[PDB]
Amino acid sequence: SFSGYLKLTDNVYIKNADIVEEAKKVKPTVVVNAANVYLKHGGGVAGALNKATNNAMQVESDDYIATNGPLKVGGSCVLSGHNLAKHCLHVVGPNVNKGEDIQLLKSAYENFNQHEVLLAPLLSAGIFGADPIHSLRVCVDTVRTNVYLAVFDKNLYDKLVSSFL
Repeated sequence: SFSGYLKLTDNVYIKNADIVEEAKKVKPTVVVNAANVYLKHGGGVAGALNKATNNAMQVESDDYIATNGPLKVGGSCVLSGHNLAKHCLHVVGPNVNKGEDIQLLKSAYENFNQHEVLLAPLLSAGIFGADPIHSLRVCVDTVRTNVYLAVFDKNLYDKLVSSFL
């Protein structure tokens, strides 16, 4: 199971790790993807998770979008976890670089409450443009289920832990 995590709260854990490497090691029930409404896994966590599945996640996502249309910002969908997890919960946090409403970050994290345990990135952080310190704050104030956060960037991991209230 999950190892080397620092406990932030009763249910939120954090580790400086590559989420793809964590997923291959643990093979959790749910790995969260930092998705966009079109499930186009181009960069950041999405591009990295997709590449680890040999593009199977993108082929599956294209079929999902053809059948159901795009997701909403703040929404999610459960698809296969392929070689990384039992399932992948594709969650759409607001992308500030696309002018999306940062207020939707709480709705995005609420999707985690439908799963007892998850391996996840900080939503809307990285290329999504939001402040990761604010994303961690929304995470601990919204998620009630067991969330194991993987933070790729070492300097950011240290800043998140050191500034955690």
